Amino acid sequence: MSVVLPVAKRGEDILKLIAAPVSANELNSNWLYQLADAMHATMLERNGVGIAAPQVYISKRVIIVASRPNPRYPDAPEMNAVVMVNPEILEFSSEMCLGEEGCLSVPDERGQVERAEMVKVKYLTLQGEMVETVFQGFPARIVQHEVDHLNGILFVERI
Amino acid sequence: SVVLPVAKRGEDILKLIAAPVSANELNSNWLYQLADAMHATMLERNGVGIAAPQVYISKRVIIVASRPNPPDAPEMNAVVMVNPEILEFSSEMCLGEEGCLSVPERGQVERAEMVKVKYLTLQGEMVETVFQGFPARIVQHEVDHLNGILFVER
Amino acid sequence: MSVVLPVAKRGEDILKLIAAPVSANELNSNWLYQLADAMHATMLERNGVGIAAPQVYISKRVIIVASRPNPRYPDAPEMNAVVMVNPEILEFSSEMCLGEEGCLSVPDERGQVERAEMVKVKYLTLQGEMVETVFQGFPARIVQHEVDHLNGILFVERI
Amino acid sequence: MSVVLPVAKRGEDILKLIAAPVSANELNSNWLYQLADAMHATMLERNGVGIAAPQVYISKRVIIVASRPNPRYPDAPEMNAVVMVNPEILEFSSEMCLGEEGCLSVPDERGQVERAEMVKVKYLTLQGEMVETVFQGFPARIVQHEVDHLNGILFVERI
Ligand SMILES: [Zn+2]
Ligand SMILES: [Zn+2]
Ligand SMILES: [Zn+2]
Repeated sequence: MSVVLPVAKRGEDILKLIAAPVSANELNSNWLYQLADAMHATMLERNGVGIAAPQVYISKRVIIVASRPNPRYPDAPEMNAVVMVNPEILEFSSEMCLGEEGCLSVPDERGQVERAEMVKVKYLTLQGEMVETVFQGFPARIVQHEVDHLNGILFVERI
Repeated sequence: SVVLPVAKRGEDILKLIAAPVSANELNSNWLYQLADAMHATMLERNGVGIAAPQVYISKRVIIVASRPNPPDAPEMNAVVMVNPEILEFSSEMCLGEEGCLSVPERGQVERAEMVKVKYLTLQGEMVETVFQGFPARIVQHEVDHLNGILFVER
Repeated sequence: MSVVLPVAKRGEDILKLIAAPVSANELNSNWLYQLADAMHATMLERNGVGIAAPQVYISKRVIIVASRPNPRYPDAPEMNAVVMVNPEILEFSSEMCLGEEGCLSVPDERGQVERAEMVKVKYLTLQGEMVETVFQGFPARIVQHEVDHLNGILFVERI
Repeated sequence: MSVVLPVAKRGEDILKLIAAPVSANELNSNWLYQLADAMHATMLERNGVGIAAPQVYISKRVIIVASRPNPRYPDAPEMNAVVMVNPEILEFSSEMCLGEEGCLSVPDERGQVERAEMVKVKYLTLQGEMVETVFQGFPARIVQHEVDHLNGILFVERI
């Protein structure tokens, strides 16, 4: 009972959908905790700094932001990993930043992507509490990347 | 137990080829939980079957659960199938009314009266089982869900 | 433009008082705006996530709540800073969270405090408009910590 | 711009504190001019001849000495109000005098109080220049009164 989930690859239509919002019934359910645990375990196995439910064939509005320094991003901040339910980006900075991005859904193809340096973001926790919070720099970039998956968008469509 | 949201005709999730449940997923609490939620979702909605894509999960899991409902269908023990594969359809055909939780509009469908299906239990054991009649129509209905086919298209 | 004020320390008896309410005539006064400006610059210059008037020798019910990742609090969530005049917590949740805390007034001693996970607060803006806001998590800890300062309580008294 | 600060009253603990010295950062700051201006407006609203920051819930070493003839003090000299930052009394005359005193912080209790008739005093101006001046008589009495306030002493304790 510890699971790493298959990841969908660019080409497969599931990555182009608009994921459905998580419902009230799902909040604070073993179902949702287990979904989240699996996504989490999937992200770690691979070395990812975020992941989105659509990438593991779950067409639902859940993401994880989980920046940490590794060989790929030695400047990456430490943060406690944050599972966002039904996240909305409330505001983008007009101030831009150029970032190095890869995705598990776009294998052997990375690149440079322009992102807002700051985002203000509303989400629900896994227990179901309304939360609003602002991200800066690389975690902001991670939030824009995984929200993009939720609206059917891969990072290569922003280059 | 959780009652999950259900996708309606029009929604593109329902038109996909669902991905196979992989080996590491077999006998995982991820999977038991996925199935548990599909089951509660089905019972609460008076469905006689359900498929993972109906609840936003593009994985090859179906439940087949014929019983008299508000319909008058024969009662079976519900059976959960992982990566079901129909190895034989009969040429003999039955025609019946079909509804669908994703098509809230009824219609008449030509279905094989007999199917023989191979599947994995939640644990991961291969089972081959033959169905006749209305349970056989449920099997064919839900496998259509896994291949992006809604019952109106027949 | 702005000013970094001296800050009182554990043992100094100003920290032990009940701060006086800001009166009606002080509302929307340049006095008050200037007090708030000085308090805010003081907090930022010292990597504070909150501040209370009594810390800067002003025995008045004014606090700033400004959660932010910084060297004193590396994993703290970021909010827009909010200045509260006569804050009043009308509702503490029964749900308690436990976190590490520090005050600019209690140097080299951090510690573990039990705080309500949710608080609902009614306060007056600097202009004098009444507002009600619910806070969760670490921002709800800063709110409870700063109001504690306004009633003569340091966080060390709450282990 | 016009503000009258509330005044603390005998029995409230702000008035028992030793006020903290005003810091180098505060000198020649709009913070400090505004503080001084609100103390000045508060003294005048009541016809007072001096005032001390602690009376307006500000535990800081600022006083105003502002003698002017009155129904209460006819024959009290004319002087430009003088704002004193971090004042210290360097010398008291042994030459005692007995004056009538009252205090906004001590309502319906006035009385007769023994003061040194001459005081030599150093202070900083609001721009932060070191000054050293001598007061005789009633202005000398006002300085001793407001300095007492800085060291947590009300005139009735001198009886
Ligand atoms: Zn991605
Ligand atoms: Zn159906
Ligand atoms: Zn006095």
